[PDB]
Amino acid sequence: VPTFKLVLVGDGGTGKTTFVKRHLTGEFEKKYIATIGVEVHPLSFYTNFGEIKFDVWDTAGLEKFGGLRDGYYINAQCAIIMFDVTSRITYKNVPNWHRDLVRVCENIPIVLCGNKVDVKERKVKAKTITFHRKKNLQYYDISAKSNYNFEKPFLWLARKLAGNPQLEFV
Amino acid sequence: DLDIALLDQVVSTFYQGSGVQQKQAQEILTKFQDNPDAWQKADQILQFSTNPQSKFIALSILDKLITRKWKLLPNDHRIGIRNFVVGMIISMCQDDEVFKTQKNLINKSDLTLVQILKQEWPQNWPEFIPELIGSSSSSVNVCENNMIVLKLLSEEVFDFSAEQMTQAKALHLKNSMSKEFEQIFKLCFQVLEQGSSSSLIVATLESLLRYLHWIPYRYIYETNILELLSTKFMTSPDTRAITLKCLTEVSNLKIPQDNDLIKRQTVLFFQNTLQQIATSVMPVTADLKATYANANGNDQSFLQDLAMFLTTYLARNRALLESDESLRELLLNAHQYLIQLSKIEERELFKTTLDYWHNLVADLFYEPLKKHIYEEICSQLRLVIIENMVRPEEVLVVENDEGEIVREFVKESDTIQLYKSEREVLVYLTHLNVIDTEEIMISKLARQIDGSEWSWHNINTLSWAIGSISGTMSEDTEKRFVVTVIKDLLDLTVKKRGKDNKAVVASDIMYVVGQYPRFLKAHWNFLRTVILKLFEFMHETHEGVQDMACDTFIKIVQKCKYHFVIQQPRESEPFIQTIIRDIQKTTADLQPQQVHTFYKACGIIISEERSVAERNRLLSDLMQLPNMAWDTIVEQSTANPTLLLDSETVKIIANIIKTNVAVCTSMGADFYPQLGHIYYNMLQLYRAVSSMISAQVAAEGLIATKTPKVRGLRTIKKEILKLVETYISKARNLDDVVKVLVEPLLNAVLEDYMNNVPDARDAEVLNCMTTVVEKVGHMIPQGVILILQSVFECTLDMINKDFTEYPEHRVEFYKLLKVINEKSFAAFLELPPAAFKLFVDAICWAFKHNNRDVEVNGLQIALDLVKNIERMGNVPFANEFHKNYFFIFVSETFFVLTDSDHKSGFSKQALLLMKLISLVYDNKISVPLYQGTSNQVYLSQYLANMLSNAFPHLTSEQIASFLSALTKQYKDLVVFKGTLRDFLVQIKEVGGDPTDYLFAEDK
Amino acid sequence: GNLNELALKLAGLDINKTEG
Ligand SMILES: Nc1nc2c(ncn2[C@@H]2O[C@H](COP(=O)(O)OP(=O)(O)OP(=O)(O)O)[C@@H](O)[C@H]2O)c(=O)[nH]1
Ligand SMILES: [Mg+2]
Repeated sequence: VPTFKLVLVGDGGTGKTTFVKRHLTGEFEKKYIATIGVEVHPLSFYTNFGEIKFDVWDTAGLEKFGGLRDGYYINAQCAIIMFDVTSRITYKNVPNWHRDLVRVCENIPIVLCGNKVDVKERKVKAKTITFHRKKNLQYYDISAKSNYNFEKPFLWLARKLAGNPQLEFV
Repeated sequence: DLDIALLDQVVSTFYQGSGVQQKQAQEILTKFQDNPDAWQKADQILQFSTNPQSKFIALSILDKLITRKWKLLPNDHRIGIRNFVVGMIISMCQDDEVFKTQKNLINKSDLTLVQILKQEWPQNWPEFIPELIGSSSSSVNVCENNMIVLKLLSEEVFDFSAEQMTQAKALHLKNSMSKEFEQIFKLCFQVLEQGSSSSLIVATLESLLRYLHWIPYRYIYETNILELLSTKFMTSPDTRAITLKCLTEVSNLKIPQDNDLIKRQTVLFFQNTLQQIATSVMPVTADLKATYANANGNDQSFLQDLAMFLTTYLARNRALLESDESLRELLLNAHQYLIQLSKIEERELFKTTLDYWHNLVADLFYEPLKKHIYEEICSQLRLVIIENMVRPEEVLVVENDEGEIVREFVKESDTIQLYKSEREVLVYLTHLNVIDTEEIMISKLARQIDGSEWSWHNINTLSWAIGSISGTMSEDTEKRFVVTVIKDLLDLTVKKRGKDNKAVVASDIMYVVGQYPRFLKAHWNFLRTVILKLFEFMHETHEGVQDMACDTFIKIVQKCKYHFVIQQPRESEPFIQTIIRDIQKTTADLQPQQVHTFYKACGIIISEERSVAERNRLLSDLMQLPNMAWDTIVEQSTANPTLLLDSETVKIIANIIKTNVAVCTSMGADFYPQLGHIYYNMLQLYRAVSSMISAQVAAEGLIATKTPKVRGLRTIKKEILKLVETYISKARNLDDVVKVLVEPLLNAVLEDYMNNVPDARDAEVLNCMTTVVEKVGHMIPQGVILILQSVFECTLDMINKDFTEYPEHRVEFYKLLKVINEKSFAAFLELPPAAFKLFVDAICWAFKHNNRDVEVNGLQIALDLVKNIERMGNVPFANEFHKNYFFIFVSETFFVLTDSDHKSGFSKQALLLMKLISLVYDNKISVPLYQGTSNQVYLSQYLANMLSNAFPHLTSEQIASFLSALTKQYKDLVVFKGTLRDFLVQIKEVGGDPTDYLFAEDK
Repeated sequence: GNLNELALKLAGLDINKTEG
């Protein structure tokens, strides 16, 4: 059963670590504890065609903690780019994250995720979110806190990497 | 420390190992590449390592040097590093295995070259382009790699230079590329027309894609390149997608508008392209939905890119193709491919076509003489939209901090926004042909009934489509259409076997009727039957039905409330009386949350009652059950708080308060009398629960906060705060809020907040006080002072030890400070000087947060505070303030501006800094700021010294020239920000050009 | 006009019948 390196990138505070931690333990962390460099987390999903394994490389979004930066991306087989719909700057930086990513990994499946859609004053309005179109990224609204589209980014990636459109999590 | 072999091993442990050892290698590597001397290890790594990953890291290290310290370096080393990087790129190209299999490494090396070009070119490297062009004849690998280099140079100069370079530097590099582009184009065009190697051609077209972002249109329209893109590179498979991306950007060029030749060219490339797609790729008849599900080769991306090309070209150029009848078939075939693309199951691709269809159907609606050309397209489009309607309403199910499960509707989501777009298109299409629309939806429904297309998804989807076109058909056609639909669904329900299936169809009947309030309001008898049917469903235990019933009840009354408060012809009473009377029976099987929704629905209706005596009466009747429970339990339980150790009593009390909250939410101002009825005992209850919670948390610590007991109590506490907050936020009679509500409220919550232990203090107390200050702060100057005294220092102490603890309190604290500063600044004037210093301290502390929700308010407070002080004249508090704090704010603002990670505050940081400078340069500060030298010179001196101390690598010339610009630009926000951005670039490197700060005037 | 037929039919809506 193969393992797929997944890199998780995007601005500080957007929800990368807390998204992954909820996927691993079921719990949702309220505090923001900035990641330093990267943390690798194995993350398995069980499917109707067997187990799929991701090594999730959860990278730091804060410049002062960026560490190796694009050196984390070497060998990545897929990626998620995360931003925060309550913060316009985080969507403004998505092209910079994507640029640095694809310069390292030319042809990998990437999902773009607008997080925090549970929050009432949404700033990055849905009509505004079009960057993924010309780059052939998948897009989802998610909420790590409220469990909205919580598995979809991994589901889409799993399908892409297994080459199996019928694959389902169980 | 680490020689080459050991570095190789660390890298291979980091990338290929795992667990603890992988993490230990990470730390070694991260430290290594942050070492300021690391770059001498690097050439050595590059010369000797056997590990492409080691070489990547060595290049990152060299990038740090190039980007930050290149001008510290002797001209010798510069030419050496440049010669080294160029030769290394050539070796990697001339080595086949490396060229095949190490593309990320070559791409990284190419980017490193570009970083050098940014520093050196063209002024110290004028032969770079002719050299590059020349070396492209030397090898097909080198030529290809040269295209990557030019592509990255274009990106770094045009697409990504804003904010990474000074404005002056970026202009120089763009002018430099512009001047030499004629030769780059020559090379590029020559390769496109001759080259065989698909990989070379693909690289060439990737660079062309980037050039199209900025090149003058004449390279496109006055050469033969359009012909090649639209014929030659559409025929060969490997170039199709990238060629469509290029042609998408050709379609967006800045071109002349009153030019026949250019128009013909624009038609011709689209003609060529669509013909080539039909000849070589797939005919308009192909099932793209199945092709896309297959996913062969890169087909999904190609089809995505084709949707983009078609919609881009047509949104701009459709009238051009409509303007000549010889183009009709091209026009229609293009639209027919779009119809096929719109059927693909891929939401983002669908939205891309939908944006175009919206443009089209609006245009047919507003110019209906064109409509005949697109009749068939529109007909197929109704079907596509109907079959892809998404759900218009979505609910989140979450567990709150007291462990309760809470349902909330999503607002403004992508799904919801797509529903709205779909609806708009389908509204237009319905008016464009109402008979066709009607037929499509009726026959769609017949195919649910005959079972041929039956499924939960299809009936739901069809229901959302039907429910989206209320108010389109004219009232009488709508009536007949809706009757027909509802009857068809009622038969469908009877015909289907099994409760699951019947529940689905029943829920869709309730959905459709909720969406047609004109139809509902026209016939009371029907409306009344709907409501009575929903009440029947509130006893149905099948999953989802009770929630559906409650949601539809409130949805319908939001729209039809009037019909419930009047006495209808043939009835003895207003229907609201009937509802209230059977409320216990109607709700007996609902969960509490559902019961609260029901009570909220009742309050909507009651607010519609125009006479006050009668409305109060209705309210009183509505509230009879929770008041009966309240009057028997609450006072008793509050005089012996040992009765609240019963978790069952706590539960009953929580639900009473939530019932009040629900009714208050819908009735707002009209809820006053019911709030008054429970107010004093509610506040005694608040105190008793807050005491118990604090008592136990003190004795047991943090984990007491997770106990079933403390959660139930905190629920009562938070709901009480919610009810008061909800009422005050909607109050109309502010006199009563101030004279009756506020003072008891403050006496109950403030001192208790202060005396509670930190882990028992609820952030909701701060939120509630924010609402009080927002609403009536102008009327209670003394209450606002109390608020400050009670919550200011004790909350500051919770949040000033670190940046991470008590996240809710951080956010609510600065929200409250902000509103107090806007609405009752006089409270800050009354503070003693030591507490005012704490306030300034608190504002600066917010600046330092990497937390957008705090930072924004901190910055906003500072701006507001400065304006408040500026609005006091030449007066001594003002002048004292400036002498004490002017420079604290100047340096604090500078400190976050120049920090790496406070970029979201940039706009307000700039504004604050402009305001501070104006205070001095507009001679608005009447006192000297220093312990007859002007404040202007004293400020410039303070700033030079601050900056040379924080950024010692800056030259005096750089500082003089920045400060001279800042102090001249401080009325012009846009120019002012440009100068600050230039400064933020220059502090990250050595040897910036001080003439960059003259960019605005040079213009 | 009116909706008397329709109201009577809707009042018959029953997810627990077995007329399948
Ligand atoms: N409202 C809301 N908050 C969320 C959601 N997901 C995460 N957060 C909060 O936002 C913050 C996100 O923190 P992290 O996940 O640590 O941030 P990160 O993206 O990993 O940041 P770096 O490690 O600094 O790159 C935390 O305070 C979370 O509790 C969400 O769906 N809704
Ligand atoms: Mg993180």
